[PDB]
Amino acid sequence: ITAKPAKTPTSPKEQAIGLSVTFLSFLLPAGWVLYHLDNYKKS
Amino acid sequence: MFINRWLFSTNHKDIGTLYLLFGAWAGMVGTALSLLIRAELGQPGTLLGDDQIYNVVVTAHAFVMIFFMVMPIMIGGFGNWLVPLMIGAPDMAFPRMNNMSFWLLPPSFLLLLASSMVEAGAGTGWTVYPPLAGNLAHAGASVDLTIFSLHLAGVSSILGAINFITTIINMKPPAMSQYQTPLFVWSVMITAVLLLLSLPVLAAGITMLLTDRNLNTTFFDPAGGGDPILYQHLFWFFGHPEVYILILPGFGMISHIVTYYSGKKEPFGYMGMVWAMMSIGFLGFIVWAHHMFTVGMDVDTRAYFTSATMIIAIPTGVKVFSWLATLHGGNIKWSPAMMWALGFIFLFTVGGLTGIVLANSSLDIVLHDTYYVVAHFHYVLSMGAVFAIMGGFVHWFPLFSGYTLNDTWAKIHFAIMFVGVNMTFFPQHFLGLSGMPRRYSDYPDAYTMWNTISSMGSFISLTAVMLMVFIIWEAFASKREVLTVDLTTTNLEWLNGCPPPYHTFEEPTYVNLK
Amino acid sequence: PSITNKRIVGCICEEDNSTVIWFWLHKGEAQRCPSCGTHYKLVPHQLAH
Amino acid sequence: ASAAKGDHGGTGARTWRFLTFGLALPSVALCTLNSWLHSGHRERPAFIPYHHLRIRTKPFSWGDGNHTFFHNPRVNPLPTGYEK
Amino acid sequence: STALAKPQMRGLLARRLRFHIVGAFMVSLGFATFYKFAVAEKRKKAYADFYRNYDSMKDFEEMRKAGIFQSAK
Amino acid sequence: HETDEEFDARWVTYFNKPDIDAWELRKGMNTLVGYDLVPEPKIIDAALRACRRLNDFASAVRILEVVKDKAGPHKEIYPYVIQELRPTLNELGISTPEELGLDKV
Amino acid sequence: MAYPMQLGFQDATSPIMEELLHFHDHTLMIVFLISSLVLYIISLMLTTKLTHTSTMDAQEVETIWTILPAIILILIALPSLRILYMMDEINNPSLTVKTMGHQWYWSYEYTDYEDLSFDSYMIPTSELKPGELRLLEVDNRVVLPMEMTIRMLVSSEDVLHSWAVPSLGLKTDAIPGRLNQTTLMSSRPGLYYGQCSEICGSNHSFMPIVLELVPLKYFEKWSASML
Amino acid sequence: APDFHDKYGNAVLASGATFCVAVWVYMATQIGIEWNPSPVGRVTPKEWR
Amino acid sequence: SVVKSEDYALPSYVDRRDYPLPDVAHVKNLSASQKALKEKEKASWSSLSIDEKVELYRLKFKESFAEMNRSTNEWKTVVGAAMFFIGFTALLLIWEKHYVYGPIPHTFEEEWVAKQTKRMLDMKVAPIQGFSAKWDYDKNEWKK
Amino acid sequence: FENRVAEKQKLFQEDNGLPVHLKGGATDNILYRVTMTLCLGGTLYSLYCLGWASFPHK
Amino acid sequence: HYEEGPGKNIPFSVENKWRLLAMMTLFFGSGFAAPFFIVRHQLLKK
Ligand SMILES: CCCCCCCCCCCCCCCCCC(=O)OCC(COC(=O)CCCCCCCCCCCCCCCCC)OC(=O)CCCCCCCCCCCCCCCCC
Ligand SMILES: CCCCCCCCCCCCCCCCCC(=O)OCC(COC(=O)CCCCCCCCCCCCCCCCC)OC(=O)CCCCCCCCCCCCCCCCC
Ligand code: HEA
Ligand code: HEA
Ligand SMILES: CCCCC/C=C\C/C=C\C/C=C\C/C=C\CCCC(=O)O[C@H](COC(=O)CCCCCCCCCCCCCCCCC)COP(=O)(O)OCCN
Ligand SMILES: CCCCC/C=C/C/C=C/CCCCCCCC(=O)O[C@H](COC(=O)CCCCCCCCCCCCCCC)COP(=O)(O)OCC[N+](C)(C)C
Ligand SMILES: CCCCCC/C=C/CCCCCCCCCC(=O)O[C@H](COC(=O)CCCCCCCCCCCCCCC)COP(=O)(O)OC[C@@H](O)CO
Ligand SMILES: CCCCCC/C=C\CCCCCCCCCC(=O)O[C@H](COC(=O)CCCCCCCCCCCCCCC)COP(=O)(O)OC[C@@H](O)CO
Ligand SMILES: CCCCCCCCCCO[C@@H]1O[C@H](CO)[C@@H](O[C@H]2O[C@H](CO)[C@@H](O)[C@H](O)[C@H]2O)[C@H](O)[C@H]1O
Ligand SMILES: CCCCCCCCCCO[C@@H]1O[C@H](CO)[C@@H](O[C@H]2O[C@H](CO)[C@@H](O)[C@H](O)[C@H]2O)[C@H](O)[C@H]1O
Ligand SMILES: C[C@H](CCC(=O)O)[C@H]1CC[C@H]2[C@@H]3[C@H](O)C[C@@H]4C[C@H](O)CC[C@]4(C)[C@H]3C[C@H](O)[C@]12C
Ligand SMILES: C[C@H](CCC(=O)O)[C@H]1CC[C@H]2[C@@H]3[C@H](O)C[C@@H]4C[C@H](O)CC[C@]4(C)[C@H]3C[C@H](O)[C@]12C
Ligand code: CUA
Ligand SMILES: [Cu+2]
Ligand SMILES: [Mg+2]
Ligand code: NA
Ligand SMILES: [Zn+2]
Repeated sequence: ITAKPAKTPTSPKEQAIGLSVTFLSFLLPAGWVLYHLDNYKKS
Repeated sequence: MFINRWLFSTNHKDIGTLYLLFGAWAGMVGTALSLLIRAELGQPGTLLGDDQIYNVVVTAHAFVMIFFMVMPIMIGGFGNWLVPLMIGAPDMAFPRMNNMSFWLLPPSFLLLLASSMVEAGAGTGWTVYPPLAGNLAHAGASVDLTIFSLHLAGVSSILGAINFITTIINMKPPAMSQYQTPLFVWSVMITAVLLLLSLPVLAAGITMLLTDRNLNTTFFDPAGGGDPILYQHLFWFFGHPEVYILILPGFGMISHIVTYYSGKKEPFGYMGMVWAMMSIGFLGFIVWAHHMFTVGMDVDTRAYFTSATMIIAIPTGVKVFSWLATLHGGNIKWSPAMMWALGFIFLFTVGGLTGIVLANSSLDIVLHDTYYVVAHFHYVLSMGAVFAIMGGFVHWFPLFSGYTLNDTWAKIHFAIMFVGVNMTFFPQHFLGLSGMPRRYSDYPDAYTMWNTISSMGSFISLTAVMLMVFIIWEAFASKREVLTVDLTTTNLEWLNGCPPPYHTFEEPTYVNLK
Repeated sequence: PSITNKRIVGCICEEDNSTVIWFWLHKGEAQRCPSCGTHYKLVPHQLAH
Repeated sequence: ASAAKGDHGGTGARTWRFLTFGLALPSVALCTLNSWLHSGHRERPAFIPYHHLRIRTKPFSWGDGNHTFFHNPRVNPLPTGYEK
Repeated sequence: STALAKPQMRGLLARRLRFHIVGAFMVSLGFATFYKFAVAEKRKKAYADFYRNYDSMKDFEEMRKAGIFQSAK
Repeated sequence: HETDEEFDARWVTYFNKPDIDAWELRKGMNTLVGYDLVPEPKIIDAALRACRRLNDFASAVRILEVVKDKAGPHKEIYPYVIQELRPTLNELGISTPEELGLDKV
Repeated sequence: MAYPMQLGFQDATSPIMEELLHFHDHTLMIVFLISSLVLYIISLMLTTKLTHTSTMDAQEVETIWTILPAIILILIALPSLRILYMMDEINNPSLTVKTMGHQWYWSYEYTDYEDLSFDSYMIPTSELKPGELRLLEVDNRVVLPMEMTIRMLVSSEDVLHSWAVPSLGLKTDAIPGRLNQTTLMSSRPGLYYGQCSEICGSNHSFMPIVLELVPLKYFEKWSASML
Repeated sequence: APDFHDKYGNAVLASGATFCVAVWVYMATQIGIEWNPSPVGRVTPKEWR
Repeated sequence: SVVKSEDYALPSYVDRRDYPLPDVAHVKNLSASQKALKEKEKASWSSLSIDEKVELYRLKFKESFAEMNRSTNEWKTVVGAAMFFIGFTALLLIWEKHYVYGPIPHTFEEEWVAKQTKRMLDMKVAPIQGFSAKWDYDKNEWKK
Repeated sequence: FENRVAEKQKLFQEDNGLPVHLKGGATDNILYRVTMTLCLGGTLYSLYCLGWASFPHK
Repeated sequence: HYEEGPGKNIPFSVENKWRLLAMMTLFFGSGFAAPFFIVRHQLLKK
């Protein structure tokens, strides 16, 4: 396929931010629940 | 304008988009449920609780992946986007009923989530067998919310099936015969026939379970003269066609992808591919009791279901060999979608072959209700249906969106997922042969090593899923607009540009008869 | 016939081919089907036809 | 209804030939195989001169009068039992 | 200089395919032979050798003396 | 179907048509390269001379490139074909991709 | 029982289970061959710059790859069904034992002669004796006579369960209102373990099966002592 | 002009591999995961009764 | 040179080694000197210079076969990044082991395993091939 | 009765931009608001009921 | 009519990539988090 160059280029720094935010949005809430499992069961 | 467009849609592309977003969100839910299963099993002992909370998670994992991820994505998403464009039709036959098939799914999902929040959840397995799923062993609302969730998903797909069959039979160009329509269109028509015939029977069975739970019937209760095994017959009369429903649109997309990235104008053996899908659809209705080889059936019945089940390998093998023959002599473009399809061909074959092992009812005595079954069906579902979905998604994302993905990231994503799924499921064969049961929250110590590896595999697949979300973000963030697409002369769905206008084929194609 | 200045043509090159060849036919000189060369010419009009 | 498949996009000779070679003759081939396996002569059962069987109210109009038309000595006893 | 000879120019893909399908078939036979020896026959022979002079009463007495049974001390 | 000689002859005849047009030249070469063969020099010869009657130097060079490409890993084929075409290349003034530097990546 | 890092089936304890091992070896060889052949052909299709993109005739080649798989299926089906029917063959047991599934334990009834019955529960991990196996030991084992044909009858007094012993090749669902039959014959004394094999609620993972195979005279005295 | 892969490929490959090996080896050996390998050739059986 | 979105219904240029003669020229608009060159192309090509022949080629086509077919270093990036993210996954597993999983059961203690092993040998677990077959009951050691 | 289909054909073909579900006039708007209000209000009530049923009540 | 073209045939805005990141983060993150919080909920009951 061919395509135009990006209209709004996403630099490596911007990609590192997007990827870090994406990963943290999955990992932090689950991590919080799993970290506290004992407090839930011991309750 | 926003509500008119997105809540009152009568447009096959936008509804297709709605289904793709719904199934992507469901895929996250089902992935999280899968990581909770593998966390529980990732070391010996008990992590969460006993088998009830564990098997609420298992039960939901399966219903989410099947009814809210695979089927909405393949049929509601790719079906709605691609089928009208591939036959030059201006929309679906029933464009407003189409929208109700979509909008029934968020309430169906809400009912399943509600089932897991009330009482102690439905910890039944996705098969919902009584008496465990009945009103004494699963008292309270959870199982009834599950039944109703299935009712709504069933109605959604039955009406969608009617829509797809009608559209595909009635709305091709007048010169185009059924044998001039692309294989993905065939694969949707055949899946829709299977949905039309099988889901009413599931609806009958789960309605009988509902009345046994609430109206004092006794269809499945020996005290009234009922039989738990009748429920299993009704469920699996649906449940085996259902797995061909889950894979056939995948087979259709695989045919298009392999053809396209081999630089071919057509798949090898088109009529054999049609024959194979029709044969699979038909044979898929006469095999259901291979899910019941340990329930006490007469030997001649077991002999029949053993033999009929294995027949399906013949048309399926024609498809595999025909994909290989499509690659043969190709100018191979090693795009990410091609990698997904090549991984499909091989891993689907492995899972089909272990299904043929299981078809042998004598061996199935020992393998039934063990992880060998789990290994068979995740090879065809996580490395088959899902690989076809990811292949189709990366291939047609520029058509749907007008923007390109970063191919290097998409290849990284494939590589991670390929390692993760094989690390998750390959060791499960050993656990099954050596006798680890299904639906267990913990296992004898001997089974630790392979369970540990399997759970580590599941975290690799989590990393791939997170990366997938980032990749979609990066594409919409960077806005590389598509210019030219190769091979439009044999891929009509691209010929209206990327994305195609809201209305396409307002003036239909011209095709003569000669 | 067309109510605009281009329309998609599908060309079934030989009887019972399952492969249809699709291309845009534009107003002007006749064009040939990429696969088999059959000629097509657009005859645009208003829908009073 | 109950089966599967799914054409009906326009009936014609090509579709019925497709059904002939792709479904009907394969069925016959499969049943021919199945029959070729479960063949082989079963053990014949002890003769018991039941009075509701081997009926003879009038001699048959061929042979010695006491043999049925497609008499098979191996499996069809006479009123007096199997032949030698 | 010498001219270059004319090489084969037609059917090169088909020739490659034929040659390797045949090599694949030969390897498939090579593997089936190795598997029957190293796996299938090995198993038959392990079971036949184990049971050839097996003394189930002796086996039971060893287990009994080791203390493994509820029903036999 | 037809023998190798009947195939080559059909293709030689096709490109030798005096008033062959540009559409037919492209349709011809793009069809030819789908077969499992490298085209015989006599076919390529006819196609180059078609390029000449069509005043299209560039397509003549491209045709030489696709001969090399169709040979795949059989590195002996393309220099043989060029060798056999040298009289035509010289008569028509066609430079090879190599002589033009177009074989550099 | 299974042992650490185990790859295949538990060692056969009955002649039927030995039959299954040989049939599985046969079938697995085919699975390996076909899956290898496909992987290899994939790689071969993908490793050449030579091309052939014109239309390819399919008729001749589809004979091959319908007829060869049909033959392979028949080579699987024949020994598969032989074992199936041999498992069904009449054998004349010399003892019948019933087991009833329950949430979450098994009871056993040996009522050919006296009214002998008892419950059989998992040993809690906190109560294992040194050397005993987590999640597999029971308090009351199913003692049985070795080298004899035993009829096992399986049912349930509540939800579905399933009574399994992998090293004897046994798995029979436990269905309330239904009396399912299987046949058991151990070639050896010893201890043979299985686990409930139909999801049955909160402690499905924790209701195992232990058979204890001993000589007939020991079984008789044990039976007397269990009245 | 050299692209991303020309400029950085060697380093991405070397660093990725070194990191992956190191972190999996540490996970597998240093944090108390119980792999439960076979006792065969490893464990000296000890009296239990 | 400049391909536009609103051109998707028009014949387009592609570089594909299996479609060597695309439907349009790479460059359709010609300068004065490029016009003169196309006129000269109507005369004997032997009178064209090498630079003129190259320019004619680059008007007709964008990349040569050698250019369009070139190999790249992309695999290094793909394989290295995949290994990076697989390594990252191991960080999640270290976290999980540290913060989520508690002690495993006491049956994996070394002494328990040693006693459990002897008892499995005493009951002759898998004595034909799998487990006890690998123990030498006469020499009281693992078979070598 | 008399055949008044022609009159209804005129009404529903009037070039007023209205979607068919409102093209009958003001009564369509009322029945639409009643339906949507019951659906949206009912759906909120059902979420409330889920919330209630999600916890025990002694 | 409706807007057509890239970024316009979808029910979510792609006009600002950081607002988009936040929206996608809430969207996929809410789906992935939901089972963990349902598990917590069931544990906090009994
Ligand atoms: C197939 C999906 C892709 C493969 C994914 C993982 C690949 C790596 C492994 C895998 C590498 C390929 C070899 C597969 C078998 C390896 C184990 C074995 O000895 O299996 C034995 C049997 C029964 O065993 C017995 O009664 C006898 C035991 C003999 C003990 C001797 C020691 C053997 C070595 C120890 C094994 C190490 C454990 C491996 C641990 C592996 C953990 C991931 O178990 C079974 O039935 C397992 C049933 C699996 C059925 C699916 C077949 C798909 C094959 C695809 C192959 C094409 C080329 C792959 C080419 C592969 C590249 C694509
Ligand atoms: C290839 C076999 C594939 C088998 C696949 C089976 C199914 C599995 C899924 C099918 C999966 C298929 C993946 C195949 C990769 C092909 C690479 C390639 O040529 O890509 C193209 C190149 C650029 O190439 C080109 O610009 C031109 C076109 C491409 C070359 C075509 C010509 C080939 C012919 C020449 C060969 C001569 C030999 C003759 C021989 C003939 C004898 C006569 O791109 C590059 O530089 C980078 C590409 C990177 C691919 C890495 C993904 C690996 C995923 C698997 C898990 C890894 C885990 C790692 C992390 C691990 C962590 C633990
Ligand atoms: C995509 C989903 C999918 C697909 C396509 C299949 C396909 C098949 N499955 Fe299924 N299966 C499931 C999803 C799927 N399955 C699920 C979810 C369950 C469990 C349900 C539950 O209990 O929860 C299950 C359970 C299941 C069982 C029950 C096992 C048990 O519970 O004890 C069995 C038994 O026969 C079975 C057999 C088969 C067979 C023979 C096929 C065949 O269609 C496969 C045919 C394919 C090939 C054979 C490969 C390609 C062929 C060649 C390369 C040709 C040459 C091959 C030969 C000559 C053999 N499957
Ligand atoms: C489609 C069906 C499907 C899929 C994809 C999966 C995926 C996975 N399953 Fe699946 N599983 C089932 C269907 C599926 N499962 C079924 C039916 C059961 C039986 C239930 C029962 O016993 O009742 C089951 C049971 C089951 C068990 C056995 C539980 C038990 O017996 O106790 C396990 C254990 O490891 C398991 C693990 C996993 C894992 C780690 C994945 C991972 O591979 C998942 C990784 C993530 C993905 C594959 C991404 C998901 C997709 C998206 C995010 C979509 C992207 C969207 C777009 C591109 C538009 N599953
Ligand atoms: C595909 C294979 C079969 C093909 C058909 C074969 C012949 C059938 C012909 C017509 C059937 C009509 C008469 C039915 C009479 C019985 C024949 C039944 C078919 C048959 O052939 O039956 C045979 C007996 O034939 C016998 O008596 C002797 C039969 C010969 C004498 C028949 C005389 C009677 C004719 C009466 C005709 C009445 C017609 C009325 C029409 C009126 C219309 C208004 C059975 O063989 P068997 O050895 O007993 O058992 C086999 C043991 N190994
Ligand atoms: C796990 C699955 C495997 C199970 C076992 C399966 C094994 C399959 C093995 C099959 C081998 C079949 C090989 C056929 C290759 C030979 C044909 C070919 O490749 O050649 C083509 C024949 O095409 C024609 O007409 C006839 C039609 C086209 C022929 C080419 C297409 C057939 C390709 C089959 C590819 C199979 C790929 C692997 C699949 C397993 C072209 O030939 P022609 O002379 O006409 O043109 C040549 C021009 N001349 C005349 C001037 C030279
Ligand atoms: C188009 C069709 C072509 C023909 C294909 C062949 C179909 C055959 C259907 C035959 C059904 C009737 C058979 C009755 C014979 C008695 C069987 C019986 O009575 O079996 C009972 C269940 O019966 C039962 O038919 C339950 C009966 C209903 C079963 C339905 C199964 C197939 C459903 C397909 C539906 C397709 C849709 C049709 C509508 C267009 C089970 O109990 P037993 O097995 O006794 O076990 C007791 C012993 O083990 C011990 O003492
Ligand atoms: C446990 C309790 C669960 C209850 C779940 C109930 C769920 C659903 C709520 C249903 C609300 C129904 C509202 C009316 C829907 C009418 C659909 C209709 O009539 O659809 C028609 C097409 O379907 C056709 O014909 C043929 C199809 C007509 C179908 C009519 C609707 C059936 C709804 C129930 C379906 C399942 C029935 C059981 C199957 C086992 C028209 O298609 P449109 O795209 O609209 O227009 C096309 C325009 O060209 C017409 O001018
Ligand atoms: C199966 C999918 C899950 C994959 C694994 C997730 C990987 C890691 C995610 C990190 O999650 C965070 O981890 C912290 C610990 O590292 C937790 O802080 C907790 O621990 C801290 C340190 O003890 C305290 O400061 C905090 O207050 C306390 O909430 C925090 O809540 C949780 O969000
Ligand atoms: C436009 C959107 C419409 C949204 C309307 C929301 C209506 C909310 C009304 C609240 O109704 C509650 O529900 C029950 C009935 O309405 C009552 O329970 C009672 O109701 C039953 C009356 O039939 C009895 O059987 C039971 O004893 C008892 O739980 C309860 O008191 C009442 O507060
Ligand atoms: C007759 C029909 C359609 C032919 C056409 O009109 O183009 C074709 C298409 C696929 C063919 C079938 C498939 O190729 C699979 C089988 C191939 C075997 O060689 C013959 C039977 C076999 C079952 C074929 C019979 C018949 O030739 C079929 C069914
Ligand atoms: C008034 C109407 C004439 C039709 C027309 O020209 O409007 C007549 C003709 C047919 C009549 C109907 C039919 O005769 C059938 C019914 C017969 C009953 O005795 C009266 C009601 C009944 C339902 C009739 C009602 C009404 O008088 C109808 C509807
Ligand atoms: Cu009892 Cu599971
Ligand atoms: Cu099935
Ligand atoms: Mg079961
Ligand atoms: Na656990
Ligand atoms: Zn044509």
